[PDB]
Amino acid sequence: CPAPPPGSPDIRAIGYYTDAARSVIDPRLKTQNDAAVKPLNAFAAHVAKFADAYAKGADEAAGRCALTWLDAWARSGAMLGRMAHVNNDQSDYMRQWTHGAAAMAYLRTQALASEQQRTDIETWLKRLSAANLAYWDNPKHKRNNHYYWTGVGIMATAVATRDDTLLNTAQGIYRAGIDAIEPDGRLPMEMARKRLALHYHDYATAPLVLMAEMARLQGEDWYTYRQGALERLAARVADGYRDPSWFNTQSGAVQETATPKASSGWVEFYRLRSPDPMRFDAMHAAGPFQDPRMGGNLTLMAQEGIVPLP
Ligand SMILES: [Cl-]
Repeated sequence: CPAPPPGSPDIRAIGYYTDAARSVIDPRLKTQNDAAVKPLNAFAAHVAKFADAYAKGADEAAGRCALTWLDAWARSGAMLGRMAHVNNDQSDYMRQWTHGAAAMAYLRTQALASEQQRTDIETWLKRLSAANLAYWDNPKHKRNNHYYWTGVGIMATAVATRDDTLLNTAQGIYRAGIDAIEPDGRLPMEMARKRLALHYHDYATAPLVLMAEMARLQGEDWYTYRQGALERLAARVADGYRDPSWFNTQSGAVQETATPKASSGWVEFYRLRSPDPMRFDAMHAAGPFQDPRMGGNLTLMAQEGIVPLP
């Protein structure tokens, strides 16, 4: 268990797209951002690594390691300071994704938390929930996949703290994504991403599925809300990896060639819920899938549950 790394209140991330459709990356700005947000991505990667190790069994030390890291960032007020804006709101997006990773790790490991760790971490996760939610009160902040990703941290915080108010908030974010699906299966704000339209439909599906999967921890079946809409979106994504012609036509751009990876592992859960599970076999075959922003090993969590049994 390495020492908990510094948890600064402040973030200074750098946007890295060159075009209006946020579809072409400036590699210089991407390298700059990677360096600027390295502490945040490293924190996420490690707490997820520790949570995955805990889930293997006979490794409570790993679970406690995640809690030591989370408690250290809670006590330093990590990410609750200045979201510095350079060329866009990348700092806010990083706080959304890192809150999600931290909240997922806490949800997975909290059975081992001490009394002080529970109070420290839950207060911090609720403060991050309020701060990230307040970002979305400005209607100029378009509620695309970033909004659904914000729901990951809010939902994990809601389940871990058994907070019915935060649960209602997260349900609203999930349902906003479901309600945004058009009859043809598209999410218009993701379809506007030109060569990355398929990528962003995949990336928008990921937090929606993860939220519904966390709702199962409270016995709820969120897939019954507008039942079938999420399937239309998920099926478009699976179809698009086989044949991008629909995404090509509807986005106006030939899709970037890519294989499912990382957050695409929402399919590991969703194939267990879909009325047509085998349509997702080709995506499943690209696994296993790991993503710290979604709690770690999605392939294993879909089989063993998000929260390991103590
Ligand atoms: Cl079931």
